[PDB]
Amino acid sequence: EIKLLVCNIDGCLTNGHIYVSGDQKEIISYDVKDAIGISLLKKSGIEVRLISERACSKQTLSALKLDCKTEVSVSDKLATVDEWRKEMGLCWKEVAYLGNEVSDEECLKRVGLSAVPADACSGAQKAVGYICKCSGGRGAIREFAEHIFLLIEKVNNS
Amino acid sequence: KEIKLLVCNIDGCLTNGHIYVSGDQKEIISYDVKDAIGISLLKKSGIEVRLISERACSKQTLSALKLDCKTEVSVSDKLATVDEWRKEMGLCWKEVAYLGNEVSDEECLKRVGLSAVPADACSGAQKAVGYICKCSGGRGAIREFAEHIFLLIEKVN
Amino acid sequence: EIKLLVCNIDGCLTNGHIYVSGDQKEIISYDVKDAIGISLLKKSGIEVRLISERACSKQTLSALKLDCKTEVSVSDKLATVDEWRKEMGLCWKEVAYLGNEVSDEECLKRVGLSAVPADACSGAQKAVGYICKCSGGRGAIREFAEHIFLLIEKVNNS
Amino acid sequence: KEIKLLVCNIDGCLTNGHIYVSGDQKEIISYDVKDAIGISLLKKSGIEVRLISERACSKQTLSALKLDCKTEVSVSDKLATVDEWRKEMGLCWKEVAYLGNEVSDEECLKRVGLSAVPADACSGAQKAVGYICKCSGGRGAIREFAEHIFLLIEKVN
Repeated sequence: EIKLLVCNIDGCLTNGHIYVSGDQKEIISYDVKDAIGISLLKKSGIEVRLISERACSKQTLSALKLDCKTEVSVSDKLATVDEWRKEMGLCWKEVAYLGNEVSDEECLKRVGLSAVPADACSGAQKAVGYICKCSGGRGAIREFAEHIFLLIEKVNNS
Repeated sequence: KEIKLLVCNIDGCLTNGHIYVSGDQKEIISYDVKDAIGISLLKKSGIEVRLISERACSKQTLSALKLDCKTEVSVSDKLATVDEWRKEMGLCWKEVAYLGNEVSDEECLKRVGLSAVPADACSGAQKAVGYICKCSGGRGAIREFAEHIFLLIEKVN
Repeated sequence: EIKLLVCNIDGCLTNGHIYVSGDQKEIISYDVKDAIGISLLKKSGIEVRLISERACSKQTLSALKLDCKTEVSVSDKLATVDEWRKEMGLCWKEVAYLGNEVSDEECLKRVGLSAVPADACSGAQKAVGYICKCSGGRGAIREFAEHIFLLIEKVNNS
Repeated sequence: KEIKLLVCNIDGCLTNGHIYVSGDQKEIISYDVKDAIGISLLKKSGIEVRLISERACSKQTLSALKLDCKTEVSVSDKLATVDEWRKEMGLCWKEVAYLGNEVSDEECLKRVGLSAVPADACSGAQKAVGYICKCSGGRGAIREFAEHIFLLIEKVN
C-alpha cells in the first residue's frame, strides 16, 4: 500500500522561489507535470496533502487549484503527519513523503516510502532511499508519483 | 525535404510549464521573447506554425502572446489532428516539424520529418526524437529548434 | 564621445522572460546592477533610451522608474534611433547601442559603439565588436556602461 | 575562531537583485526559502545575522521575509557600520562572516574572519573573498555559505 503522500510546499511542490510585495502578496508557482502527477495519485485512491513550516500567504494556497488539504506554519511535521495518519486510519508504511529540508527529516525516516528532489539539502538526502533526478517544482512530484505506481504494480501483480 | 509546418506543444514547450499563482489570481504563465521571435522568423520565411495541447488552454491568455498561430486545445489525439493539418496544407510528413515534450506528443514526434524536445522534456519524449534542445521549455527551445531548421534549409539548398 | 546609449528592452534590459495573465497584465524585471549602470551614464551626461519591436504592456514601462524616454512597437529600429540621433543633434559615432536580436543588426553595425549580451542571437553577436560576459537582464547594461566610461577616459586623458 | 555574526548585503545576495514590475506595481522582489531557512539555522545555532545595503530598502517589503534580522539601509560606509555591530556584540573581526557582492562590500569582505560572495557577484567582490558560492544571489548562496560555516565550526571543535 501507499494511501497518503505528504508533500512539503517550498522546495518540493515549488522550486522554493518566493516573489513578494510590500503589501505581503506572494507569487509562487507549480509545474503542470507535477499537478498532473497529483491528479493521477488522487484518481487512483491515494490522498495527497500539502505541508509547510512557513507562514504561507493565506490563499495563494487555494489559488493552486490542486484540491489538497493543507497545513502551513508547522513546527513539528512529524506530529501533524502522524495526526493525518491517525485520521485516515493509516499505517506508517502506507504513508509516503516527499521532503527537502532539515525539518522534513523526522518524517522522511519514519514513513513507508521517502523521497527528495535533486536539490534537497544534504540532510534530507541522507534520510531517504529515493533521490529524484528532478528538482523541486520541476517534476519531482511527478517523478515520485511514477515511482509509487511502480510499488502498487508490484503488489498488484504479486 | 523542406519544412513547411511546425507544431509546438503548449505547456512545457511554448510556456515554461509553470502556473504562477497569488490570490488576485487570474493565473500567470511565462514564455521567452526569443521563442516568440523564433515563431515570427519561421512565419516570415514561409513556415506555418501551429500550437497544440492535450489540455484546456485559455484562448485569451494565449492571445496575449501575440503569436497569430492557429491553435487547437483539449486535443484527445494529437497525431489525428496533425495529420488533418498536414493534409489541409497539402504536405508530406517529411515537410512537418514537431517540438514536443509530454508522452501525448510521442506519436507525432516519431512520424514527422523533423522532431525535437526541449532540454527538460519527459524521458519518453527525449527518446522519440533526433534533436534534444540545450534550452528548456518556455526558455529558448522553440528559438533553438527554429535556427536548427534554418540551418537545414540552407544545407539542402 | 558617446552621448546616447540605446538599449533594446527584451533581452538586454530584461532577461527576455515575460510573465503574462489572461487580462494581458505583464510582469518583467530588471536587475539593480543595470539600473545603477543607467543611473551612472545619465549622471555623466549620457542620455539612455529604451527601444522595442514588441507591443510592450502599456505602463509596465513607467513602473520601471528608470527615467528613460522609450519607444515600443518599433518595426524599423534604425529609423527611430536615427530619429533620436537627429533630435539630440548627434553623430553616429556618439551613438551607442546594446542589442540582442536580428532586428537590432541594422543599428548595431551603424552605431559608433556596439555590444550584445552573452546570450544574444548569433546574428547580433557577429554585428558587434563587444560581447558582454553578462547576459541580458543580468548585468550587461552595467558591463557595457563600464566599457563606455573607459572610452571617455581615453578621450579625457588623451 | 568561531563565527558569531553574519552580515549579508541585501540586493543580489539576499534577493536575486531583480525588481519585478507590472503597473499595479507595488514592486516585487524575489528570494529563496533555502536562504531564509539558512538564516533560521544560523540564528538557532547562536549566530546573529544582520542585513545591510548602501541603498534604500523597504522595511515593509523586508518584513515580508519574516527573517527577524537587525537591518541597516542607505548605509554610506559599510565597514563603519559592521565595525560598530562588531564592537556592540563584543566580537573580534575573526568572529565575523560577510556575504557580499557589490563594490561597497569589498572593505568588509577583506576585514572579516570569513568572507564570501554569490556566484553572480561583481568581479571586484569575487577577488576580495576566500569563497565564491556555486549558487547565485537570492537563489541559495546564503544557505550554501551557512552550511560552509557549520562545517568550519565542527572542523574546529
